[PDB]
Amino acid sequence: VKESSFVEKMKKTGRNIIVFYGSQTGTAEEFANRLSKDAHRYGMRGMSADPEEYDLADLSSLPEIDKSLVVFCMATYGEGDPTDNAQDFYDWLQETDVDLTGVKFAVFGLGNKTYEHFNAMGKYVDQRLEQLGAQRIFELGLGDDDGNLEEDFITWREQFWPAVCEFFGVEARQYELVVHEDMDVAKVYTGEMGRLKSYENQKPPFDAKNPFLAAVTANRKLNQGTERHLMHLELDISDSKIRYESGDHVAVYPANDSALVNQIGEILGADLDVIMSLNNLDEESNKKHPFPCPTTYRTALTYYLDITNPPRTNVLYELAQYASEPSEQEHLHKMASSSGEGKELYLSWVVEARRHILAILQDYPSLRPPIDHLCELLPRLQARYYSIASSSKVHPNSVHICAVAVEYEAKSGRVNKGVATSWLRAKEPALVPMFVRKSQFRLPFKSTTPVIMVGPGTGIAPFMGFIQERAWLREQGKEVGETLLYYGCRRSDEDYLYREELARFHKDGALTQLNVAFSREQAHKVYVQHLLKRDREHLWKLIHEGGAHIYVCGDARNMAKDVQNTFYDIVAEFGPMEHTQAVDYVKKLMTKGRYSLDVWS
Ligand SMILES: Cc1cc2nc3c(=O)[nH]c(=O)nc-3n(C[C@H](O)[C@H](O)[C@H](O)COP(=O)(O)OP(=O)(O)OC[C@H]3O[C@@H](n4cnc5c(N)ncnc54)[C@H](O)[C@@H]3O)c2cc1C
Ligand SMILES: Cc1cc2nc3c(=O)[nH]c(=O)nc-3n(C[C@H](O)[C@H](O)[C@H](O)COP(=O)(O)O)c2cc1C
Repeated sequence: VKESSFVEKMKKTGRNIIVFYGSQTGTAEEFANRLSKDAHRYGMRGMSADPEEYDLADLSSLPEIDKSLVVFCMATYGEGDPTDNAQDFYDWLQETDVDLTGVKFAVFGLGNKTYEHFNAMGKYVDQRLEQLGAQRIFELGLGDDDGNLEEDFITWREQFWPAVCEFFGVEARQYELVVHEDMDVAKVYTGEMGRLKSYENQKPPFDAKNPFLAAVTANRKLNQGTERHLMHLELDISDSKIRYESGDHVAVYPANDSALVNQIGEILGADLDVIMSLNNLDEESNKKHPFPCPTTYRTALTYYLDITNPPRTNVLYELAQYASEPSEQEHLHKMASSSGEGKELYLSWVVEARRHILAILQDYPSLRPPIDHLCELLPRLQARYYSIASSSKVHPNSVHICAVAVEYEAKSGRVNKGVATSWLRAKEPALVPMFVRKSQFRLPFKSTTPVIMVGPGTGIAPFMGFIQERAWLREQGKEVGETLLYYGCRRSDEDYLYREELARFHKDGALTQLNVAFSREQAHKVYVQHLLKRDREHLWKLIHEGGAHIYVCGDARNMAKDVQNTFYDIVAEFGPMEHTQAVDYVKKLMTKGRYSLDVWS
């Protein structure tokens, strides 16, 4: 059920600039919001909208508004596909014939070079609209998350507005605090995501808005060493009605470290246990609150807000008014610079030093902002995803998670800890709000199809699922093909994940070949690519004659692309080909669903 034409919403609300956002983990939204807040005191007036709830065909009616401009802040996910919320826009856009002549636009893509289809989504919207007759007002920004998406945006945004002012010639808070002294507690959100008492009155089906509360059945340390901590949790989804398959992902809604929460209240001299509400007061908007209200400051900072990731430019700039010392006040105002020492200090003192909000406050004694303004500026705490480590056919009422607990010492001088991983780490077998989202990472249909799994480190997660299901089919008497696991870890006795289980699978015929590279047991580093190169001739027979499927799960920055280069080589060698010939052959494998990835950062 979608909303009424945004064109009418604009005409009725006196706005001319509308900014849609294709976002998954809320970054494109954070930008869309900042951009539509720029116009407000730059001559014009805009609004950020979710394309998933509007009919984008109404773009043709956009030019009915004088000086109209539409901006798209799109993120690309997977294999250059759109984000969930931008899916319907994508497909409409893809095969529509609506003449958008008169429509003015500007697009900002959010991507990451470590992936192949860099800003594939952004580039599409940009090229497409123009083909439909619309005119580009400003060049397509191509932000890169590998470097610094924040600085790419600050830069584009810096040239965008001046361009919008020339063409159009104009030449030129967001929330209210309502403390609720008198109010029943059963009307206060205690950190569910959907409706009130949803974590209590649990009703299927469960999803992003209505996450199920699975209780931790098991939580064991897979880690045999001590240097790191790798864990294995078994979540119970007994009567959730939830359906999952090997290769699917499971999101989890974490809770900020309470200790960090109480300190923010302390240093800021704020009472956290204050039932309150931040009403968006532009009375005519469907975005009434920044996060579920009414609720306390404590509940907000703990389940709804992001208090760990380094702050972005806009929040540092707004809090600058709260610095009593001019010296510090100016540093906050300068970190917003797209160049110069202000830009230098941001990347060093914040991004690189991994200074979260609390740190900034401790390292800048002047900063004593109001907690309500802080809760407005702070981005929302997102859910972390984990490749399911079990098979629905052997564990239908349980979702297994394999994860390495993040924790390191930052240049800020403080020990930072992973939000979800610390959380999950402490979950003594204790509910966990989760949901499940389908992927394309799947085993082949014909059990006879051989599979080559390359998963070093925690990238073995989805493979425990594939292996359980692969052995299960063998119990059914079905004819299973070769199942090869190319795993990798540091030292045999430090972090060999599922050593015992894998061994059991190998001898039971389930796991055809258990190939493990121990990168630190010798002087030279042995990696899974070396084992791949070692078995090149056989690998080629499977890939070339058996129609084998390859699955590379894990690190996206290095491992994934290194493994690709090896397959390019194996191909270029066993079927006489020049380099370039082999790369197209391999990419053609990805086209037919023969080479599947499940990488991250
Ligand atoms: C599709 C998908 C599947 C995933 N599957 C798995 C999985 O199976 N197993 C698994 O463990 N993870 C997996 N992840 C990663 C997982 O979602 C989380 O990123 C991870 O669990 C850490 O989250 P966190 O909340 O603990 O840490 P956060 O609080 O989010 O902190 C993480 C951030 O800290 C920074 N960082 C980390 N170490 C350092 C350092 N030493 N120096 C500087 N900066 C640093 C980086 O910004 C990193 O993203 C997956 C991600 C995706 C997209
Ligand atoms: C699983 C995953 C897949 C991604 N796939 C791509 C991709 O195909 N191409 C690209 O340019 N960026 C890709 N990215 C990067 C995101 O687009 C980038 O982080 C962006 O800032 C996300 O914005 P959001 O927070 O609005 O989703 C991917 C990120 C993840 C985690």
